[PDB]
Amino acid sequence: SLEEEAERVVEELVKEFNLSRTQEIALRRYAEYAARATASEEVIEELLRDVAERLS
Amino acid sequence: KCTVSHEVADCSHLKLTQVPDDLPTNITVLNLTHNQLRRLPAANFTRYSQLTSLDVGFNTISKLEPELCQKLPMLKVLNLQHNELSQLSDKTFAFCTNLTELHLMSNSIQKIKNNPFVKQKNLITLDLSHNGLSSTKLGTQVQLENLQELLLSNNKIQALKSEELDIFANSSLKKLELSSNQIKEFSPGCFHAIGRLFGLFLNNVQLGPSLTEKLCLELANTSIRNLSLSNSQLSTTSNTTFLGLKWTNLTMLDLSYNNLNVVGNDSFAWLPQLEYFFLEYNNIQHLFSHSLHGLFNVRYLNLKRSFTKLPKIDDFSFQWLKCLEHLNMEDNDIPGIKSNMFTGLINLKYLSLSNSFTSLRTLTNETFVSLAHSPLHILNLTKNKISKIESDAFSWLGHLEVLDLGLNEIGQELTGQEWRGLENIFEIYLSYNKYLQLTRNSFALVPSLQRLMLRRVALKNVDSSPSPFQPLRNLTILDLSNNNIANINDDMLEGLEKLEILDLQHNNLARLWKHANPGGPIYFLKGLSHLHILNLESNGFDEIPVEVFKDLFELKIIDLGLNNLNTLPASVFNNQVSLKSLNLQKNLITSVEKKVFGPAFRNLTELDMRFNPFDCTCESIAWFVNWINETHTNIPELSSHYLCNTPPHYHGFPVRLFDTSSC
Ligand SMILES: *[C@@H]1O[C@H](CO)[C@@H](O[C@@H]2O[C@H](CO)[C@@H](O)[C@H](O)[C@H]2NC(C)=O)[C@H](O)[C@H]1NC(C)=O
Ligand SMILES: *[C@@H]1O[C@H](CO)[C@@H](O[C@@H]2O[C@H](CO)[C@@H](O)[C@H](O)[C@H]2NC(C)=O)[C@H](O)[C@H]1NC(C)=O
Ligand SMILES: *[C@@H]1O[C@H](CO)[C@@H](O[C@@H]2O[C@H](CO)[C@@H](O)[C@H](O)[C@H]2NC(C)=O)[C@H](O)[C@H]1NC(C)=O
Ligand SMILES: *[C@@H]1O[C@H](CO)[C@@H](O[C@@H]2O[C@H](CO)[C@@H](O)[C@H](O)[C@H]2NC(C)=O)[C@H](O)[C@H]1NC(C)=O
Ligand SMILES: *[C@@H]1O[C@H](CO)[C@@H](O[C@@H]2O[C@H](CO)[C@@H](O)[C@H](O)[C@H]2NC(C)=O)[C@H](O)[C@H]1NC(C)=O
Ligand SMILES: *[C@@H]1O[C@H](CO)[C@@H](O)[C@H](O)[C@H]1NC(C)=O
Ligand SMILES: *[C@@H]1O[C@H](CO)[C@@H](O)[C@H](O)[C@H]1NC(C)=O
Ligand SMILES: *[C@@H]1O[C@H](CO)[C@@H](O)[C@H](O)[C@H]1NC(C)=O
Ligand SMILES: *[C@@H]1O[C@H](CO)[C@@H](O)[C@H](O)[C@H]1NC(C)=O
Ligand SMILES: *[C@@H]1O[C@H](CO)[C@@H](O)[C@H](O)[C@H]1NC(C)=O
Repeated sequence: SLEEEAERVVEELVKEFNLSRTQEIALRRYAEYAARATASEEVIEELLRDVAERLS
Repeated sequence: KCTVSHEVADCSHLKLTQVPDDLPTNITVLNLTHNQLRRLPAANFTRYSQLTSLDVGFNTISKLEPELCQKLPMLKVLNLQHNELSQLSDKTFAFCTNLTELHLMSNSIQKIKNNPFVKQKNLITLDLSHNGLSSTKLGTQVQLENLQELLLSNNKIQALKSEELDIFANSSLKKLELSSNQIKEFSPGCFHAIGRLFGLFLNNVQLGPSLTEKLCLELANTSIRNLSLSNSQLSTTSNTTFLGLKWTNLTMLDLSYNNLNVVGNDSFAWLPQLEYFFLEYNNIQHLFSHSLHGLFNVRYLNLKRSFTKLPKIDDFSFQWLKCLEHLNMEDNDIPGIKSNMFTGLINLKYLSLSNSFTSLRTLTNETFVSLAHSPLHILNLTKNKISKIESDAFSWLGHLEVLDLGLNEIGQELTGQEWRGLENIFEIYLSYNKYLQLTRNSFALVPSLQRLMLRRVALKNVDSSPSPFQPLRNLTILDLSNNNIANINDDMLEGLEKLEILDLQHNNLARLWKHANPGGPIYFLKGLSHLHILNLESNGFDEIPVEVFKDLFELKIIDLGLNNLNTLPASVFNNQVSLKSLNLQKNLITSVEKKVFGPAFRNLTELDMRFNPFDCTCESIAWFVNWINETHTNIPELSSHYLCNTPPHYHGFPVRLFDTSSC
């Protein structure tokens, strides 16, 4: 339930990296798989930051 | 008293009868949002001579003396919501003009009396939502010189007159709201009296025929740009309705939720400048070719569930939507695609056809024909009950980037002829399918793929062929779960180097990581370098090969739980370095030490060694309990998770409470 708040994270990225709508789908899929794999936190932020850096 | 973060006295729910009177003298947001006050005199407030944002919402103030504003010249925004400001006076706030926003909602002010406010030199926005007001006479002379966005949200207004708005002679309005009030008259001349009436909301009022016909006349020669008639009953439309809106240059409209049954021939032809267009949630039953005449400037279209459950989109019924960019045909019973449905849509970029069709059981070559000349970047296509994709069903789609074919009933033996074309495919969402048997050439026509989702798809021919996944070379995600794959060859995952996710969850590979299998344990996680996540869980590997994990160097998640796994070998995590997670929930591990789990616990940030019952001996958990001493690793809570279970001598003890000094 609380992990859903992490969407705002990528939403910040959506504002931080003004990229295409198609790349938003890629970011969402990567985040969903990581969250279903990772335990709690502090790796989602790092992994999603690295993905956003390697997507633009 | 109250929580104070920086300068806000967030006395949100702290039932009070008096003012705080003991908080720092430099607070800004005295957020008394429920604290049951009754009086705000000019004695206790002299302590707060610096208050700016006073919110006293949801409280019973029945009187406002003018002197209160005398001691508060620094106030900017005040929210007198759900108070009892019933009896108003001329000088209830006379020299109280340094505001920037004001609210008087749920105050029940039947009459505005003569002139409560005349100066308001900086009143940008004002609200009077649920009072009971039955007019719009707020003042007498030129006034509201800076009121940008008025809000008469829910009143009992029954008409509009020019003289009632003469006080708006030179008032610049951005968005004016008069929703949720039953009006059955618009006296001649209402909105060209207002200097710059720009926006206008008439949501949820029954205008309909014989009223909108004169409303479009009245708004003529008025500088209105936006308009919203959502839930305003519009059963039909003709070429006379919205005639007068041709001179006044509108830009956005809203006809949602008004049960629009049939569209007349030349309706909406008097709207050359309509950019957005909202017809969602309607009961539309027929769409003639001429119905959308004149809509050459509509960019965004919304038809989510307008086509109620059969509709017949006529031939060339979209040829005039030249400037359309985003179509939203989502919840409809559209009966198939004819050869000339989406003809003329040379500016489309997003289709979103999911839950739209009820007859797309098969996709033949002459099924997507109408989109030959249309750009199309997204093609949703979920929950369309597709039974089988025939040959060359996507030959007409060359700009397509997402093929989200999930939630379907695709049962077929793939061969490779269904992907002919598709030179720009970036995603093939094939999750939740019946059965998809493969061949060695099942993906040779799509070497541009990037995300092959194959969850809940019984996937045969994974071992007999050389590799179904050999042609794919730019694959980032290979999701394989809920498939019960029980056999893998040493070249299943070969040549795939920039693969980053290898989800494998509901898979019965437990047999092929044994030691007695013919030929030795299967070394299939071989060669990969950028495998960031390897979610091998819920399989049953009660063994791990000595050097199976050699290639995985940039691995960060090795989630491995729900596995009868026990007694790890040595040097299993010898070479993994950036291991920022290591999950072993529900295993059979009884011993942990420097070779079993040592090199993993160096830069770790999450550990899930939760439910495995280690033997409770001073040698079984010694380095473990001297490692949980200092934990820069953000370990989950250590209470009621780690328990002694095996030896009756010291059974039933958390690891942190084990007396280490004894050993
Ligand atoms: C508003 O008042 C608060 C309450 O004292 C001030 O917060 C303190 O400020 C001092 C010095 O500025 C710090 O040393 C304290 O750590 C702060 N917190 C306390 C005392 O809890 C705040 O600085 C004041 N702000 C202004 C603009 O006067
Ligand atoms: C809005 O203003 C236009 C003027 O630009 C009005 O058009 C005039 O209409 C009258 C009769 O209604 C004609 O006699 C004039 O010749 C028109 N002016 C022209 C063509 O320049 C229009 O009627 C106004 N809308 C109203 C009153 O609803
Ligand atoms: C709007 O549509 C109506 C049809 O309901 C049109 O009325 C027709 O106009 C033509 C041309 O003047 C004439 O044959 C008759 O007056 C009508 N014919 C029929 C069969 O109804 C009307 O012209 C259209 N335009 C306007 C501005 O009302
Ligand atoms: C779509 O597929 C059908 C089915 O193969 C094609 O119809 C055949 O077309 C060829 C070439 O004109 C004829 O020789 C056959 O007799 C047709 N029928 C069958 C059953 O094969 C159709 O031509 C295809 N459309 C396009 C545009 O290629
Ligand atoms: C294609 O359309 C479907 C249906 O709207 C999308 O599935 C939705 O995905 C969002 C993602 O947060 C969920 O919240 C919704 O619940 C899903 N819909 C349903 C009915 O469950 C799907 O995401 C779309 N495809 C793409 C690529 O965006
Ligand atoms: C004041 O309290 C209300 C009540 O919930 C809240 O909505 C608002 O955000 C608060 N203002 C602040 C914290 O500045
Ligand atoms: C009005 O309020 C603003 C900010 O609250 C302040 O800067 C200004 O000096 C005030 N002016 C008067 C006349 O009170
Ligand atoms: C019309 O409404 C939209 C949606 O809120 C808004 O973005 C736009 O600015 C409005 N038009 C004007 C002229 O303000
Ligand atoms: C026509 O549209 C332009 C576009 O800004 C606007 O300035 C003008 O006022 C409109 N004409 C009217 C409302 O009569
Ligand atoms: C005009 O629209 C009406 C809508 O009822 C339709 O019956 C008629 O055929 C249309 N005229 C055409 C298509 O020429």
